[PDB]
Amino acid sequence: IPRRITKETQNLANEPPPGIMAVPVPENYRHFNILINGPDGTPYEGGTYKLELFLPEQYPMEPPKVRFLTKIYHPNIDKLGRICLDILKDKWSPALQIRTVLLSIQALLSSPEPDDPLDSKVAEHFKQDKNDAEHVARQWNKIYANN
Repeated sequence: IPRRITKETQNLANEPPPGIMAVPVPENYRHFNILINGPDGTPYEGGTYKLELFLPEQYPMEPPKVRFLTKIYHPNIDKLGRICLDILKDKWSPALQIRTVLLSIQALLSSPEPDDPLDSKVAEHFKQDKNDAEHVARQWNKIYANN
């Protein structure tokens, strides 16, 4: 195991950020199961979101790959759980780390950016009527993120 991955793994296990848990899949040190609590003050409040994360072999030069497993109505997260976030793509750098990515995802849940995706119908709904799109997000939260 790369010493950096050991370090990151221990820090996340021992000092997780509030509302975030990240634990490796047994015998697969590069894969993690993540739980992020929906932030207070959002339609995701009360919900818990499952994500998975993989460290590819060219980490940390290349970013971790991360996706939602729980269904969610959010302008930056698509139907397949794919997260539109710049630090997971061209603003990644090896000076960032897994913890930074998880805090950013957690904050994305409070601060959606409805202009980033190229063609998201969900994003269009949030742009046209944010309070209305939040109804849908709040009912999905109740249905899908309450387990």
